[PDB]
Amino acid sequence: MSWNGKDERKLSVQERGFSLEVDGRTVPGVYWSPAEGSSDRLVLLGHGEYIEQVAKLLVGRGISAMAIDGPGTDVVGLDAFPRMWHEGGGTAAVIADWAAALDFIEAEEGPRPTGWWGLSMGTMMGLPVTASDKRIKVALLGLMGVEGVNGEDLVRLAPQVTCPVRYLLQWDDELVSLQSGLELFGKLGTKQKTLHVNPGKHSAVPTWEMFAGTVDYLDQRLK
Amino acid sequence: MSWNGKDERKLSVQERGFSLEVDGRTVPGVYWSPAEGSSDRLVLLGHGEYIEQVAKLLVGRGISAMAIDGPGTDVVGLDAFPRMWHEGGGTAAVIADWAAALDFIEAEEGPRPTGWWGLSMGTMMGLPVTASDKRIKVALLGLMGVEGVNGEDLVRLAPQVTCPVRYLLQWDDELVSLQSGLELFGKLGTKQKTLHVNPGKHSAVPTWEMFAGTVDYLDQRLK
Ligand SMILES: [Zn+2]
Ligand SMILES: [Zn+2]
Ligand SMILES: [Zn+2]
Ligand SMILES: [Zn+2]
Ligand SMILES: [Zn+2]
Ligand SMILES: [Zn+2]
Repeated sequence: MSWNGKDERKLSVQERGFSLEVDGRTVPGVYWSPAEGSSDRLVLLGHGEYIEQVAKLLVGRGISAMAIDGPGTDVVGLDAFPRMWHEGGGTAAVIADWAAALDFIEAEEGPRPTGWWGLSMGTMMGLPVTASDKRIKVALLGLMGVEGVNGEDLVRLAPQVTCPVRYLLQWDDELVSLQSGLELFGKLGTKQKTLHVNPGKHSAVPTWEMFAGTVDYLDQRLK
Repeated sequence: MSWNGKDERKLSVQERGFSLEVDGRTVPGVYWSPAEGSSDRLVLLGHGEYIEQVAKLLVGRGISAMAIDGPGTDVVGLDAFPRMWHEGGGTAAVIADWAAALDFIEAEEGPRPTGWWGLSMGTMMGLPVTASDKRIKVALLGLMGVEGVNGEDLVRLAPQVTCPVRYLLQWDDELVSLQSGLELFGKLGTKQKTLHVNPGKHSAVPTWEMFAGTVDYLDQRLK
């Protein structure tokens, strides 16, 4: 667990690389925070570019963001993805890696109210992370269903997600059928869950939904 | 077509009754507007109490509201409702009555950018009205599907709804199955449609969704 690295102080958004060694694996990460001076909240960003865009907007609201790379045109739509996921340690390794990353950030920066943001592979990772780590106080999830590569893990752990959730689906998602996505949303344990569905393909979440929408939701709900 | 009636000037929200004679029927209405002094937008409120609550919030944003009574524990869940609807002239009469009501308000108050708000019977009426009257620039609809008493009319006219739409459904709605609701949302012609689904029964739309959510949506989208 150590920093490096690394980026500047002016624009207003600082960026610092870090790296972890967990259960045999080397796990690269990035931390985004305000240039000056302090930030009282944190969001973990799961992905498989839009994550840097979301991180910039969050920092603008006083919210730091952190991302590690996972077992990764969406990566989840590639024929080789299943083997990529299994060779990366699957859901167990993801849980472990994210727990170690958050431990590191809390030691270095102070424990803060923490949320999750992540779609597609970001939900393959985020739904198990939020189920497993009760430091996650709110989650934005989406673009994922029960026929995913770790569908069994998601079905098993969905009932253990007990914090507030906003879930996004795409009506015409060519990678995740609407019914498979509905089924996973249904299995989420929390009563404080809302589902937003928009027309279009997997990559076509409306930008006002992906950006303003998710950022306002986390800003309001993360306390 | 004539006013009466009638309510006051202070609180900040004025209320004026009116009455219409349309195709043989007598149609009662209400108009809500700011006490002082002018209002540049209008929303039509369809229902089968929450409508007065929504009207108050809209007026607070500078938006007038108007409601007429339709062919009406939700009325749509009563065994006698189908006969009530047919005896009231069904969808044709609803279209006619709403067109005449809006004509009246535009003559008396000036034509303004106009939206629709209405759930359940408010969507049985609102989806055909919005399809038929292109003065409707945005619609909030919900709690209704293709197995409704006028399901055939809704399926037929949904493709002709071409303005922006936010649609609400309740996951555990005992009057409208989630699949029947999904099916109707799918048939809406507009590409600028979004579906919000929340847990719970027919009467249990979260208040932040029903009030702040719908009011912010109309305020932003009605131009
Ligand atoms: Zn990346
Ligand atoms: Zn695609
Ligand atoms: Zn949304
Ligand atoms: Zn009434
Ligand atoms: Zn009920
Ligand atoms: Zn909503």
